[PDB]
Amino acid sequence: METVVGLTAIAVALLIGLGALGTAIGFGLLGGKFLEGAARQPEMVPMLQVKMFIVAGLLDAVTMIGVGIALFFTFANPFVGQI
Amino acid sequence: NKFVNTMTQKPTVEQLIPLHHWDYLYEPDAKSLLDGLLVRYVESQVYQ
Repeated sequence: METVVGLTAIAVALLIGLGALGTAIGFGLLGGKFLEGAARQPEMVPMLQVKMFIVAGLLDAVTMIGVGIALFFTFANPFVGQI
Repeated sequence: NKFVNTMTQKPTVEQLIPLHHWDYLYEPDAKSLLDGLLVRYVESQVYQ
């Protein structure tokens, strides 16, 4: 089974790497619109910061699934058992 | 002259040119808006 092992390292690198890439760009877009509103209407900041956290839960949802699967493949590799 | 009452006209001199929680949604540039509004303001005071 020498081909399966090591090749799963590429699978975890893609799972965490593509997740990190999307989450870093996504928060740049969401965060830029938060500061744009905050600098023009500082009175709305307490409400808009709460609205930002609602989006943050949806934005990272699939990234956190990918990170969980990558850790699972790193410490309890399911492919090795399939020979 | 200013209308103090129906029996009194008062001669006057009034300066024309030398004169907080939200912000406006400016479609054109704010300079163009302020420059245009100040002209309408002085014309309106001369007409009054």
